[PDB]
Amino acid sequence: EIPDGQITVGQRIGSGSFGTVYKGKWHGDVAVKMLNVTAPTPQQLQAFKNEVGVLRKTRHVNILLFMGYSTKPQLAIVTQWCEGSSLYHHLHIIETKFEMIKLIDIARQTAQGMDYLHAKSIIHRDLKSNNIFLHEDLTVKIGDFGLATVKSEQLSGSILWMAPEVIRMQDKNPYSFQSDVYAFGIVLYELMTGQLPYSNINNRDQIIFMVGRGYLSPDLSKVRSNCPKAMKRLMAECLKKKRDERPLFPQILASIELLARSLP
Amino acid sequence: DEQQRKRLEAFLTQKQKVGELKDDDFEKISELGAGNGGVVFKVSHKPSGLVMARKLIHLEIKPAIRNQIIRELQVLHECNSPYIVGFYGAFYSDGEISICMEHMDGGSLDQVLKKAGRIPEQILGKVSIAVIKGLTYLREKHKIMHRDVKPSNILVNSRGEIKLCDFGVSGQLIDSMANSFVGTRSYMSPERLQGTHYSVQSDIWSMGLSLVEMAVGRYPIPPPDAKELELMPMAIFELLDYIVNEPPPKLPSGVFSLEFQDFVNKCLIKNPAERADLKQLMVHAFIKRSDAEEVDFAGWLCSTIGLNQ
Ligand SMILES: Nc1ncnc2c1ncn2[C@@H]1O[C@H](COP(=O)(O)OP(=O)(O)CP(=O)(O)O)[C@@H](O)[C@H]1O
Ligand SMILES: Nc1ncnc2c1ncn2[C@@H]1O[C@H](COP(=O)(O)OP(=O)(O)CP(=O)(O)O)[C@@H](O)[C@H]1O
Ligand SMILES: [Mg+2]
Ligand SMILES: [Mg+2]
Repeated sequence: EIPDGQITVGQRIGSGSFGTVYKGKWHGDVAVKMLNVTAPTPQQLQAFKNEVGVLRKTRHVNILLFMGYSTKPQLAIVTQWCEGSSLYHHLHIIETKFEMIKLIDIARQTAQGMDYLHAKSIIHRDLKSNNIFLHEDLTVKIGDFGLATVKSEQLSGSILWMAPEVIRMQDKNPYSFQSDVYAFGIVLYELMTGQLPYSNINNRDQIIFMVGRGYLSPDLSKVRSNCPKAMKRLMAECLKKKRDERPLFPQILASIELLARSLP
Repeated sequence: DEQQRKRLEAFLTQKQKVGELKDDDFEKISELGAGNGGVVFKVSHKPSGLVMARKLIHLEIKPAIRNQIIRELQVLHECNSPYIVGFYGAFYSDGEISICMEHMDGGSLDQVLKKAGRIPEQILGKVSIAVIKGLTYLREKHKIMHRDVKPSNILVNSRGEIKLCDFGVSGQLIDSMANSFVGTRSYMSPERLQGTHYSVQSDIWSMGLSLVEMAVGRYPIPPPDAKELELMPMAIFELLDYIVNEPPPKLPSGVFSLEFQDFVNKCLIKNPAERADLKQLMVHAFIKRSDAEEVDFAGWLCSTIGLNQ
């Protein structure tokens, strides 16, 4: 489970909400990520060991496999490189124009991966379009899932995909299956508007406070005109402020597939 | 004043000799610190020989929007003032936006505050004057707000100078920064948090909240317990709900001037309309009390870090 200096490290790629990733060499094309958390209390390290254990086993075609963790150079995690661009890059940097069937498809495969993860009782906890890659522009690979111990509670990264209860940080643990379902709804918002939520608000603390207290939610009028009605209803169901009202991925997958059948 | 005209001009001349900024022309000297999204380095510009500070922002954004940001930062070339950090240039290269500004060997008041424990009211007087004068210059002559007033945004140097930096000249930059990089605390007015735009009122609140903190050496939301006030956390949603729902911070009873307590109180009232304005603060009694005073701010700063000047 724990490698020891065997690994090679390469070009700096960039840094996210809980680590810095570089292209590496644990074998052909691995992707290694030095975690922000670096002084692990032994109580924290134990939970990390067991979480990596649960993560080693996860194999699914819409999921990027997690290979191991190295502590000795620096506490790092190691995962497969992904030649494709992330979904955030396609939508929001290069503005890839897709047609509705492929957007629905991307939604479907994401839902397949999330349903596999919830089937194995893994809360993603960091679902963003930043963490969905389009492999060779065809398959979907979800990454950066699990690892609850490394993310410590303070928020970090982008607020945009966090549910109200995640933003409040008032429950024992606010992250649940339905938190993932909320994040996934923001990703559906992304797919169906080509746009991030709250494009009209440039005050980050305003967004945090107002979606925290249920005063602000995505503007669903900005969904594009060829968006199926069923898809828009599903989006709205995923984004309910109260977590108990959101659906679980088994019925989300059902919904999306039965939707995708009845297309032109 | 005589001396602002002198020093400002000198900056403009050795800015005239800088020319066009290119990445290969900078050598890294040392690290000045990092924020939520930016990193700052003390660098040497070889063709001119100047030493400056280079902020580097790494954003994942449409190239159209990045070129918009660069165009809008170009406005900094005309925001020249003794209360505004000197600006040399801004450009894009190797995935990074670079903002080149004059180096301030005092650093920010955020760090100074860590090194001094508390900052005396005497010194906060001169600081308040510098910030009010800067916000005023921004508003009167460029119709632009700061939008991010806080001690990490107030820079000082060993020549006694106090200057503002990181003010909102590029809205695209703000809205980019908004889509990532959560922080852990906030200096955001209660009117802005609820989506109200009452202009320059937002920056006055922020300054007030700054003052309290540097006066006591603690970010004042929430107020300290009676046992922790003796010595003279919250996730960010709780902080914001506290700023919105509960009454504003306050200075301690006797340890501070009555005029200073009144100044911060008028800065911190939660109604943006009855809160003090720039022209009112400018003539507040603590402000005149402090402008009459003759302090050795350069020497005080140096004593708080290093050698006297
Ligand atoms: N297995 C992987 N393969 C290729 N690139 C990866 C990768 N994992 C991360 N990256 C890329 O490295 C850069 C930073 O990684 P990181 O995941 O930390 O940022 P991020 O935008 O995904 C926010 P988060 O930390 O919440 O996942 C990103 O550009 C990301 O797309
Ligand atoms: N012209 C300048 N001269 C000297 N030091 C500077 C400087 N500009 C910035 N710095 C230093 O870099 C540090 C970090 O700068 P930056 O503005 O990116 O983050 P910040 O400290 O303002 C917190 P945030 O990112 O939340 O706004 C500042 O505290 C300051 O000490
Ligand atoms: Mg990621
Ligand atoms: Mg700053």
